[PDB]
Amino acid sequence: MIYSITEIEARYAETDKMGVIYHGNYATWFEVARLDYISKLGFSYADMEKQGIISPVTDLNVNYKKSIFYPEKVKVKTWVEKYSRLRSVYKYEIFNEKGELATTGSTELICIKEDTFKPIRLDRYFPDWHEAYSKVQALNNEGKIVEIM
Amino acid sequence: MIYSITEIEARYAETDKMGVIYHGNYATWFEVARLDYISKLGFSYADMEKQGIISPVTDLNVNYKKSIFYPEKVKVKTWVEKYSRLRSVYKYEIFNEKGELATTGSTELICIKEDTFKPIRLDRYFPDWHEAYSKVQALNNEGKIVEIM
Amino acid sequence: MIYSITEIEARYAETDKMGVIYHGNYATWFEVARLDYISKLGFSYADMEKQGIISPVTDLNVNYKKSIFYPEKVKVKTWVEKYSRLRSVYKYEIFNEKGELATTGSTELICIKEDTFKPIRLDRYFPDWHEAYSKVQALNNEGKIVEIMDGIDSL
Amino acid sequence: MIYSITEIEARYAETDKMGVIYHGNYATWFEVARLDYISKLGFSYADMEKQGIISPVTDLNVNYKKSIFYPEKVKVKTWVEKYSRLRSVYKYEIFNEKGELATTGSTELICIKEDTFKPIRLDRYFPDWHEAYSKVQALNNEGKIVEIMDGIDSL
Repeated sequence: MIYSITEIEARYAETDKMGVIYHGNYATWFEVARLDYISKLGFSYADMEKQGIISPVTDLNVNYKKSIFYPEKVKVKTWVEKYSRLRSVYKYEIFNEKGELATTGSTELICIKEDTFKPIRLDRYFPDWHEAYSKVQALNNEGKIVEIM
Repeated sequence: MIYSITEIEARYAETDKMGVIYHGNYATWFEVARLDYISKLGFSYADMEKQGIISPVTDLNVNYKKSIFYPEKVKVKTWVEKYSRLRSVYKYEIFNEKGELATTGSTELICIKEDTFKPIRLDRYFPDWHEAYSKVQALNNEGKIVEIM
Repeated sequence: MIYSITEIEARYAETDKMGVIYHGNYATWFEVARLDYISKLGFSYADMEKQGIISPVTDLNVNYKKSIFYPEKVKVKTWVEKYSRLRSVYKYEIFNEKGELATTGSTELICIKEDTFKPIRLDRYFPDWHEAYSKVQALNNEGKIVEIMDGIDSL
Repeated sequence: MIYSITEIEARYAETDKMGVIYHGNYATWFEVARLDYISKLGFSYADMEKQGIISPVTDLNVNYKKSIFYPEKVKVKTWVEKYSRLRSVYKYEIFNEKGELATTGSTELICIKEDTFKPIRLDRYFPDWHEAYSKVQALNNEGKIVEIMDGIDSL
């Protein structure tokens, strides 16, 4: 797949009494990595929001293989496992500061009008985004491995 | 003073690695208590937002006398130390599950227009809120001590 | 199934700039619900931690059917879908103030030693929790439907 | 004074319903910036915790001069306004992407034993930290203006 790599430094505030990063904070890290993937493809989510279209998460999955600690510097690998004009599924891997796989997960996102909350086809409102995502989907299907920067 | 009392149950998620409630979370508890005070005076902040006026915090102060632990049930005492048509200063005391004073603090709030962020006089926009806050201020100045409910 | 209902009132701090409850905050609400389930069944997670045992989440799933717009009072339905002495899977449903199904999800939990993070068996460290979970599991397999709550010995 | 500059990029998760950074999240930004100051001075707070000493906040002030609308890259300026072997007071300034002063604030910290939460004197446990903070206090009193950073022995 076409993937991005995002570096995140764990915060003390993100710890819990167990002494590890609280499991509920991982969605925030996925969101930082997903917005970094979007940036690196050449797009701005902040831009899309400026146009009255929002992109909610419809499904979150996190699988915690190893705990993460403060003050680890981690890397998040992000890619789009499935793209269609109605929904996208992002997948993630988090590597700990020793380079080991600590976490896997996924998020499904759709796009909806902000007034209505009604879903929308991305090719009708953002054909530039659609073209890029469709291109990437075809590269992923062919087995291309590339880091976008 | 005229005061409210708000019960809050500490969450596991609100802990940090030290094994106490993280200091940054206290603003959230002051907000819960302040919105409870407003509700018990007979108003709804959500109502105010529906009219296009929002009320940002301009100053936060927290003095931590004792740590608080999961799963303590605490009580927050809230009052308006100072009311004017341009700002309000709320004060707080947090009592831990043994009834000891754990925390004091304060928040200053103003009211601004949502679209421009420009400050407003409460009396011009919400005369009924103004009348209530004014009436409380005068009871406070007389040294009246009562729990609102 | 044997289930609990927990009421949660959304907080302003839990909103994002869409005016909805931020999707990352739902894990906290599942925690509140799950700890309420355990209490209603007769047990205290803080008492487990006093013995030097912690119970972390090892898998999280949340499926968002409807946005939750603040303000809102919600009800969280919790039950144990699968119990074994090494891991439990809790499932959840969140209803909004109108009674509509807003969210579903699940959490897998293990128990470990606080010091080494080594996994332990619930029956060896907490035989009373094991007996209760094992009884629930059998009732759930028989299709019993019961709301547990304080003050009623409903099992 | 002797100060650090920490860059923070705001997260969508940090926003509330007004579309601004929620006022309760600023403490976490002061934490990031304080830990950056500590690291740039040559120390690791993780290492302090390995030795069984923790350093909690005992007083928090935040004065919000301008809202911080998401997205934003901000710069946090941190310094130690007062050091003694029993407590430290850090001060902060946050500048927005336009260079404007958005926020000021302070945090008072002590050091305590992790097991008993009893307070300690920094000089009895960490003579290196005490010597560095005492030097910096002297330089701050004389009016020196220096940005500390990695790779430059600015003191």
